[PDB]
Amino acid sequence: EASLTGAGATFPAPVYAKWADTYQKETGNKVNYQGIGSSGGVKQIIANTVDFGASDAPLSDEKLAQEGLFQFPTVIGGVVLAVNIPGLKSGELVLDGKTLGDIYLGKIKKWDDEAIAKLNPGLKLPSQNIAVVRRADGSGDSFVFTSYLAKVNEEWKNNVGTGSTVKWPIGLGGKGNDGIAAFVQRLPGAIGYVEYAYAKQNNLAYTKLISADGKPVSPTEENFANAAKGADWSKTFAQDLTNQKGEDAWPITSTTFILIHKDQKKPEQGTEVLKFFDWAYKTGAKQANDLDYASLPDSVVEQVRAAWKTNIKDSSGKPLY
Repeated sequence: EASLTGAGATFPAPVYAKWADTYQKETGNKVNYQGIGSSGGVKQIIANTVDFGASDAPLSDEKLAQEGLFQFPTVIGGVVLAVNIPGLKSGELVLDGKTLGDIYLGKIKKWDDEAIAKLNPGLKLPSQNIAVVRRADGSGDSFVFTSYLAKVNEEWKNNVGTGSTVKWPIGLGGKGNDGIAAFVQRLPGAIGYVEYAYAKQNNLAYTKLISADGKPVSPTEENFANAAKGADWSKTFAQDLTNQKGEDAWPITSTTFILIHKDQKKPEQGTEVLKFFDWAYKTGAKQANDLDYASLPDSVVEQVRAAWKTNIKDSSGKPLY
């Protein structure tokens, strides 16, 4: 009976809890998970009050090196644009990065706006006014979305930038992916970024987006993984998956991180933690896929394995994997 306990990000709480349940059936081992938020994830691990911490945004190599930690990504998420356009069927409209930053900056007011029209040829675009809905409460999705726009729009980067809360130029602010969709459903012409999972079993209509390499892409679990496929990875792990170059890569992808110390004062634990996550990197895939999370491509699973082999050592120099 290994008794593990973690704390952190709420994003993957449902899949970690799924993976956990299934790992006990099989091992009788138990991974408790405190869905407390990314901040407490890092605060608890550094405090050495839990076996592992979990956070959405990756810590810098400097700060990892200072607290004595290592990050490894487990699952991949995705943010889509929920739209309310009269007539338009889900996945029909294709957007741009510049064009999208322009909608969010207020430079674009009508859906039948030329700029959107040249991106959608056989489309009866309406003379409907665009309604922007950004996130009310400070959040990692806003952090992720502004990261996206900051790369693709020269203006947004220079006047509002990126973070969990920014100086939004326009648009209503809704609380949680709840607040956004709800308004979006409630208002014709509305547009609000939302997690792909929430959008999906709540039948939010979404858009395709133009990939960093041109080709328009639909958000699917496959295309979220492709973004990760496109990151260097080797010596960093703190990767941003937005506007990732490659083929069929959903331009707005995110992953979440697990934080464990390198020197294990209780190596009983470290070992037992690495195991749970290895079992998930194998058997746990489908459990995650069916909760709308993309799995981590194998090239990257392979790179964490090596990195484990050379980083988590017990109190006396012996590797734990």
